[PDB]
Amino acid sequence: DSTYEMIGGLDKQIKEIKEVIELPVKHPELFEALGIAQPKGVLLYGPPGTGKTLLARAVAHHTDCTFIRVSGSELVQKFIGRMVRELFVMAREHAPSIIFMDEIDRLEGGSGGDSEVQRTMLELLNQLDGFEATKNIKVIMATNRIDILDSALLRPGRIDRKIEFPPPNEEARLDILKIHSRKMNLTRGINLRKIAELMPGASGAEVKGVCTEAGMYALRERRVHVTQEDFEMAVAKVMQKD
Amino acid sequence: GLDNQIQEIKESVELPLTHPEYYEEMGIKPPKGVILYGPPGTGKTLLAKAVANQTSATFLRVVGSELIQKYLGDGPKLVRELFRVAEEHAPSIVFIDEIDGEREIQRTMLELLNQLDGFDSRGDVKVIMATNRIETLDPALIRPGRIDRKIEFPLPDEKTKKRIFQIHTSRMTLADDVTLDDLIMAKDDLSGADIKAICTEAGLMALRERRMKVTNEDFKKSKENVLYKKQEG
Amino acid sequence: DIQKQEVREAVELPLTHFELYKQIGIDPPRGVLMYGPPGCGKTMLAKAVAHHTTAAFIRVVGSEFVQKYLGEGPRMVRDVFRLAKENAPAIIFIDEIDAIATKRFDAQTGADREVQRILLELLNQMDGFDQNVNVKVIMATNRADTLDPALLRPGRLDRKIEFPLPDRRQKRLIFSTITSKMNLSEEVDLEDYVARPDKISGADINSICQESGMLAVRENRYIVLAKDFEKAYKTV
Repeated sequence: DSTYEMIGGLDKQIKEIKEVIELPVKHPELFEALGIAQPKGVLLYGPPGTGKTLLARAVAHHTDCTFIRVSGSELVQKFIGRMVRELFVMAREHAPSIIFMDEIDRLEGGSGGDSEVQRTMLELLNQLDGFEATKNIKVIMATNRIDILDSALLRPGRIDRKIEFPPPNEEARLDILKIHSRKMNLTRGINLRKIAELMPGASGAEVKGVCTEAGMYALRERRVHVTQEDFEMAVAKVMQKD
Repeated sequence: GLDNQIQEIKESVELPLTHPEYYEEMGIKPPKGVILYGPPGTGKTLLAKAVANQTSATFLRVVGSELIQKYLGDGPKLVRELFRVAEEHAPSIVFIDEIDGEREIQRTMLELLNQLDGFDSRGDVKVIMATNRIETLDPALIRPGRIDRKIEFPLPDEKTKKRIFQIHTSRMTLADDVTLDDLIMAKDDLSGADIKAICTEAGLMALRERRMKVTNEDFKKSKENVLYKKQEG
Repeated sequence: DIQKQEVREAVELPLTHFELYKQIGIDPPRGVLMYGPPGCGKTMLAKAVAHHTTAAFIRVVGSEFVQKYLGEGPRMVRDVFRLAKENAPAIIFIDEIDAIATKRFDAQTGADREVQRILLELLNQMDGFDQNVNVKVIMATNRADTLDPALLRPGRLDRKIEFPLPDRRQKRLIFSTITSKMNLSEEVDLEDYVARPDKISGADINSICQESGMLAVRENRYIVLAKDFEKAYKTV
């Protein structure tokens, strides 16, 4: 589900995005007094914020809409489907929907089939740019990895939305790390404040790096509860690759 | 400030298929069309000028010429398909927008040059060309398309943006301190989507305090984002 | 003294301590990936790990499920996975994944998208069964560029044992575990006989040694010597 109880730290950005996404949801009457239309979407460029998808699944979970991705990372690639019209038919039947690519986030064949997917979403943006079947059809890009150059280059911020997202709120390092500590078995004498604030410079992926790279020492010592010293070692275990 | 211009070109484009007593009996027959262009471009200015013909008619929209470079050099065959479907769909209006090895581009450009003129075709449909800048394209495309008259985009004459602002604000709620002369005079080379964009973000910014009425200080405060954004790059 | 301890505690410890991972709440990683176009392998480590423990094992040929069937795939992989998690703890060795991990735009070739939906389907089922599944799944490949980012994504393959430059200890190990079953002597030495196949990159070196056993099985010489090694290297 990944509701608001599993994502936090972007209060200003959800306060700014409720007018981009939540506008056709609960207050569509401002079309006369304001004169707004359906934009292309929104994207967040920079380091991985450990929850780049939990936000889309969160707003989509509160909008009470379906989540249909394009690349089909989890058994949703051929379930719907020239494999280009079935997505628009399911988008016509299911008017509330949020599209977010996660799997896309050799240069000869990988850019060949990946160039076929890019041409697919380009002609889909041409069909949706020319005509429109129903509302509440918006696409969201993902620029968090290094191999993402087409989405960052083709979206400079001229006819789309752009958000500077290197330093989200420092809660992408602190409070979503606390949330990632709520799921796993957490003790009561831990202080995530210092170990969460003392990881500067490297990247924003310190949450997933310290959790996943700390699971090898919680798997080595076989401790029933995760201690702060495990995360302290995980800081070095993720700073060695820098 | 372009009502006489839009009615002059409107009469220049509505004489075929309508009002025939001064079209074929007297012998006008301009079977070539016109060519348009806008310095701001964006397709919304030329779309707002040619949209007067889209009220009661059949329209065709082909934007950009990327479909030639993105694939192998198939040639003008797609233009021939548009020509045969324009012949089978004579009661329509042809409009092309965003008109932007080397030996093939020249031969398909000369073939498109002779095809656009229509040496073996009389007046059956009207063709209107559009691009970002007329200076970038080769001047050879003038004689086939533009043989009647051409028009350039005027200046902020304080009447066009005032009329468009009146249409967009025919039902909006604005305070008394919201003057118009500073707005229509301060702006320069802005399309309808720019004033509609600053009005949209102005009402959306005034909605942050449940204020159904937009003030002038919030309108200029919202305009600071567009004026600052256009000067950043 | 760290490779055998990391792989040791990453292979034999999670194999019979699932309840302890249920207590601590940490999923044990089991995906071991092999890569490197120069060194083929897929036999020394696959049969070494597949023979360190005397239990059941179910190997699969790279084209074991490519029968252009849409509904038979999940039944085959579900039956193999249920006999592997229910019959006995086995180490499944999936080979030739580059032919089943290729995307295609045209929907007319539904068999390729179908088999990549099978590979991605078991790739999702292994993700949903990370909570102490009773099966080990190792994987090997030679062309990772054609592979999809979902295979090399973390959480699936957390171990990547490469073969760029093995030291002498790995030569004594991977060559002792193969010379222990063959006839050795004081002249049998494969250090230069493995350094040369690194200059001239040759595949399936272990299979070439088996060919040397096929040339020494003629009952003309009991102990295999350098003549069949260098001969098996210059011929095949």
